[PDB]
Amino acid sequence: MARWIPTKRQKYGVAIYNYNASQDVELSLQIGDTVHILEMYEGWYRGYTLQNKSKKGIFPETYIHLKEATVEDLGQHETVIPGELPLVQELTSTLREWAVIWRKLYVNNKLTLFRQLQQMTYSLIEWRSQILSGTLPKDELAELKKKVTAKIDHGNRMLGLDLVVRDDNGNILDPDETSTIALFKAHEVASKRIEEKIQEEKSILQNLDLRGQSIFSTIHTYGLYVNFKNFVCNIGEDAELFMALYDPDQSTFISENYLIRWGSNGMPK
Amino acid sequence: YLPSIINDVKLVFDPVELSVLFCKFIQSIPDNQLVRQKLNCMTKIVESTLFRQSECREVLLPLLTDQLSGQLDDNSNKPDHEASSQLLSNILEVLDRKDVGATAVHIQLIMERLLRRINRTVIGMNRQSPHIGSFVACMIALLQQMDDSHYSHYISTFKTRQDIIDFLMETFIMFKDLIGKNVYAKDWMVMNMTQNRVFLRAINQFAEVLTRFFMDQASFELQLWNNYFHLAVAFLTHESLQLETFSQAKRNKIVKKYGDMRKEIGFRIRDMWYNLGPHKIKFIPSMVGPILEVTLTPEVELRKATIPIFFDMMQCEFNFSGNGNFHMFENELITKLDQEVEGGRGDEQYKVLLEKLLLEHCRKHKYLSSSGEVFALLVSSLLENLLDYRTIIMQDESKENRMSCTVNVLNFYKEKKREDIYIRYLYKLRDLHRDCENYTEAAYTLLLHAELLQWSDKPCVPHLLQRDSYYVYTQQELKEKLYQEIISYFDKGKMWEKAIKLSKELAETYESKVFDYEGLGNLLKKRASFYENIIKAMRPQPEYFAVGYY
Amino acid sequence: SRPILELKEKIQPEILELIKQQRLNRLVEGTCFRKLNARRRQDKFWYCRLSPNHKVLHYGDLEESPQGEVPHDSLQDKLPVADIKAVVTGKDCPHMKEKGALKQNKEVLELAFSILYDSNCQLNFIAPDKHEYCIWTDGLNALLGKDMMSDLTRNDLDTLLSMEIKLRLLDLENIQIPDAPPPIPKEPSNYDFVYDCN
Repeated sequence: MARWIPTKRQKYGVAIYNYNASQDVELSLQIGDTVHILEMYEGWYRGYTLQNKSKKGIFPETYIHLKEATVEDLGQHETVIPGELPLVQELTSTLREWAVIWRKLYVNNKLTLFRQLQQMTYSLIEWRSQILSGTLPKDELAELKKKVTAKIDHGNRMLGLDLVVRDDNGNILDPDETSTIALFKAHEVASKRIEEKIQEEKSILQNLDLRGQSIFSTIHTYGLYVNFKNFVCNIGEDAELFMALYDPDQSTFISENYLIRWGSNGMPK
Repeated sequence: YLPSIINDVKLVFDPVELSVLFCKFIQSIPDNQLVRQKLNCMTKIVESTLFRQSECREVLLPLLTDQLSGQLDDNSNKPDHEASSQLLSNILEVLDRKDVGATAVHIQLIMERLLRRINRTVIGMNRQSPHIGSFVACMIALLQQMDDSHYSHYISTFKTRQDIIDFLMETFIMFKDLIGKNVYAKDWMVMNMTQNRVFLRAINQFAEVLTRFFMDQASFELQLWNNYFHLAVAFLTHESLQLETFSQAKRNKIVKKYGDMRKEIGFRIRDMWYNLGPHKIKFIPSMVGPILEVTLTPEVELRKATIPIFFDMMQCEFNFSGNGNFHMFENELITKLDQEVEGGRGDEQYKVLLEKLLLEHCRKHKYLSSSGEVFALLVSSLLENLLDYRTIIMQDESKENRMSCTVNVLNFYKEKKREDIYIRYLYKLRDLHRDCENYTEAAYTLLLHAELLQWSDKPCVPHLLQRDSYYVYTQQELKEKLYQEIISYFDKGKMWEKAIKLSKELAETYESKVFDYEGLGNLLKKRASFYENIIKAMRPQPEYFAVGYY
Repeated sequence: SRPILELKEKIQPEILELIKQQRLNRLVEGTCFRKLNARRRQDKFWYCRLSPNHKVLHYGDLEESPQGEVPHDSLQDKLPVADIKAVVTGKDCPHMKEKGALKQNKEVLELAFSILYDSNCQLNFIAPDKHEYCIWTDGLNALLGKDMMSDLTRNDLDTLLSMEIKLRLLDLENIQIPDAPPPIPKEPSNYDFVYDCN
C-alpha cells in the first residue's frame, strides 16, 4: 500500500456494510460512516472518519461509494435542487442529537415527551425521505420547509436547545452575520414561533378546536363534502332529491340545490 | 399617508427638493404633538427613498437626529421608547445595506450625532423587563457597522480629557452590567455570540485609546485599568469548553463561525498588562486574583501564555522588593487559589504546567526566584491536596470521607499556618457535623475556632472576623458568642462535664471583665441544670471498635 | 434486509447493557413495595431502595407512604447481593402454596416474588402490577447477571434497535448491501506508504 494523494473531492466516503478490520486503522465500519478521507489510492482511501476525526482508515475504492461532491453542493452542482440540500444535512445533524438525547431519555421517567419525540421523529424521517427526491411541487417544498422548521425548532425547545433563524434556504443565511438588526428581528420571530408552540401544546395536544380556529382564520373558502350512500323512502314513484345547505334561523338556503334522481325501485334512477 | 406618495412623487419630482420640502413640513411640527405618529411617519420616510442616499440621507437625517436627540432625555421619553427603538433599528438596517449607497462618512455623521446619545439612553433605559433588548440590538448593530477609523476619529478625540475619561468609564461599567446580567433568553446563542464579537471590537478600540492617551503619556489619572480588566475578565468568564461540547459540532460550529474568542481576549489582556509597565506594582495586589480564574480556564494555549504573568508580577514586586518581598502577592494567591479550586475548577495538568513554567522562569532569575521555587513547591502541594479532596468529595458522597478529607486539609493549613482558610474549612466541618447532629464534634471544632481568640478587647485581625456577620466584634464579644454556642451544643450533646468546665471560665469573664451580672445569673442557672442532669439521669456508653485497613 | 438484519442483531450488546443499567436505576429509585397479607394495620407499602453502589438494599416494614421511597436507614439496610440463590416467581413461591392465614389469592399469582437468601429465609413480596413486577425481576436478574423477563423489555429492545439501525442506513441511501459481501481487493504486501502516515 502506497501512493496517497491529498484531495478534497472525497468528502463523501461512504461504506457498503460493516467493513473488514484488515487494516490496523479499519474496523467493522458502520453503514452510516461518512468519512473525511485525506488521501487517495486508486483502489483505496484513507483519512478521517465521522466516528473518529483524529484517526485514519484505508477503505477500499469498491467499498467506498465515491462522491466527488463536498459539503457544498453548488460549486460542483451536486444538488438535486439548489437551496434545499443544506436543510437535509442540518436535519440529519438534528437526528444525531435526537439520538443522543434519546439515550438520555429512557434512563429517566420522561416517557410522555419521549413518545411524542418518537412520533415527531417518524414524521421528520419520512419527510426527509420524501424530500430526498425533488419530485414534489414548489408549494409542497415551501410547506414542508415551514412545517418541519416549526417541528425542529419545537424539538429544540422542549429539549432546552438553542434556536435557528432564516426560515427558508437552509436556515443559514442570517447566521452568516449578514446583518445585525435583521438578525434581532429573526430571533424575535423565532421566539414568536416558540411562544406560539408553547401556548399551542396545551391547545392541540389537549384541545382540538383552537387548532381549527387558527387554521380557518388563515383561509376563507370552504367546501362541504357530502357522499350519498342510499335513499330509504317508501314512495313507489320517481323522486327528486334537492339537498342543499339551509339556514333554519333565516328560513333560507345557503348552497344551491343539488338534484338527485331516485327511481321507483328503491335505487336512484 | 403623505409618505405613501413619496415613491412615485420622486418618480416624477426632484429628489432633494422633495427631501427639503418634507423636512420643512416635519420640523414645522410643534414639539408636543403626535410624537409616535411623526416617528411612524419618518419611518415610512426612511424605509423608502433612502435606497438612494447621496442627495437625501445627508439632509434627511439631521432632522431625524434632532427628533431622536430630543427623545434622548426630556423626562418624557417613556411612550416613545419602543418607537425610537424602531426608528433607530430601521435606519441602521438600511444603512448596513450595501447596494443602497456608500455611507461610511455618513456613518461617521450618524456616529457623531447618535453614539453618546444611545449609550446614555440604554444607561438610563436600564431596566431588564422592558424592551431593552431592542435598544441593545440597535447599539450593537451600530458598533458592528462602524470602523476603527470611525471609532478613533472623533469619539477618541473629544473635548477635555476629563469628559472623555467619564465617557470611557461609563461605557466600561455599562459593558460590565451587560455581560453580567445578560439580556437574552440564553437560547439566542447566535445573538450572544454576535454581541460578544462586537464587544470584542469595541473593547479593543477602547484598549488602544487607553494605551495612546492613558499610558505614562497620561502621567496621572491612570486608575480605570481596574474597571477595564474587571470587564475583560467578566467577559472571559463564560462560553467555555463544556458549553462548547454539548453537541460535537458545538465546538466546531462556534470555532468555524467565531473561533476561540477567549484566546484573543486573553492575549489582548496579556499584552495590555505588559504595556502597564511601571504602573504594574501600583496595580498588583488588587488584581492578583482576577488573573487566576482566567489562568484556570480549561484550555491549554492561553494558559501557557498566562501563568508566566505570575512570574511577571512576582518580578514586578522584585523591583519593588526594596521593602520585603512578594509576601503580599503570594498570600492573596494562596487565598484566591483556594476559593476557585475548591469551587471545582482546576486540573492536574494545570498544576504540572504551573510547576514547569514557574521553575523554568525562576531558573533564569535570582534568589527571589529560588524563594518563588520553594513557594511553588508549596503551591503544588496545596493543589494536589485540593484535587484529592475534591475527587474524593465528588467520588464517594459519603459524609465520612468528606469529614476525613476536610480534616486533612485543615491539618494541612495548620501546618502551613494560613489561619484564615483554616477557619473557613473549620466552619465547613462545623456545618457538616451539625448536618450529622454530632453535637459533640461540632462543639469541639467550634471550640478550636474559639481557642484562637482571647479575652482581650482589641480585635487583632479581621481574619477571625468571618463572613457570618461583619462588624466590630471585639475578640471578647465573639469569644462570648462562641462559648454560648458551644455550651448549647454540649447541652444537647449530653456532655455536661465540658459544659460546666467552660461555664466556669465564661462566668469568670462576665464577673471580672464585663460585669454583666445578668449573664452570670443565666449562666449559673444553666450550670445548675447541668449538675442536675449529671446527678439525676444516666447515659449509655458507646462501644469502641478497632478498624484495621489493609 | 438480510444483510441489514445480520448487521442489526449482530451489534446487539449496547442496547442490552443500556436496558439493564436503566433497570438498576429503577431499582435504586425503587418504590414502596407490597408485603404479604398486610390487612390488619400492617404497612403494605414499604420502600426497598437499592444502594447507589448496588450492593445493599434498604428495606423493611416502612410506613404507608404514598410518595414512595424515603432516604434513610430502613428496617434492614442489607440484602446480600453476593449470595442470593434466586427469586421464585409465581407458583414456586411457598407462600402462594400457603393454605392457612397467609393464603395469597389467585389475583397475586403474577405478583409473587421471594428473594432466596440464608438458604432458609425468603422475602415474600407483592408488586402493584405486572410491569413493575417484571421490572424488579429484571433488575434482580441483572444483579444475577442474566437475561431479562419483561415483555416491555423485549419491546424496548426491538424498538430502540430499530431506531438505531434506521439511523445508520442513511449513508447507504439509494445504495444496497450485497448479501454476498463484495470481494476484498488484494492488498499489496508492502506497507511503504509513499505519502506520510496520519
